[PDB]
Amino acid sequence: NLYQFKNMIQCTVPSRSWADFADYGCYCGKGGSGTPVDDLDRCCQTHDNCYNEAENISGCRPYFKTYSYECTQGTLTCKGDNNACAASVCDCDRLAAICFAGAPYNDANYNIDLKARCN
Amino acid sequence: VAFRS
Ligand SMILES: [Ca+2]
Repeated sequence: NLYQFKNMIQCTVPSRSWADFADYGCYCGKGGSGTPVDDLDRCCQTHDNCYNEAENISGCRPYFKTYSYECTQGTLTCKGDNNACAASVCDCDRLAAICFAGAPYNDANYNIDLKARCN
Repeated sequence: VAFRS
């Protein structure tokens, strides 16, 4: 769920607030359209697409499904007791959190005008 | 459309 995804980010990017990723580029946060503006935005596009796929699973709601995972000693893991929906969503989140950690953050791309620039 | 990070 979104609370858990926030914690994943806090565990892989303890250097910045999670809010920095909540409204960035064309894909991070609300936006789900147009040309990804940079590497970090591409991380979010993959994540958005990954949720759309998970939603194909009967009764699977990515924002709300509680999965089982661990974040310790520099390692993020989705545990074995996840059902198909939990496992998929956990993986989407995990991969995005790792992606965020290796992507440059451009303050210029925070809070951009979605209507004008993400067409 | 809700959030991230
Ligand atoms: Ca989005």
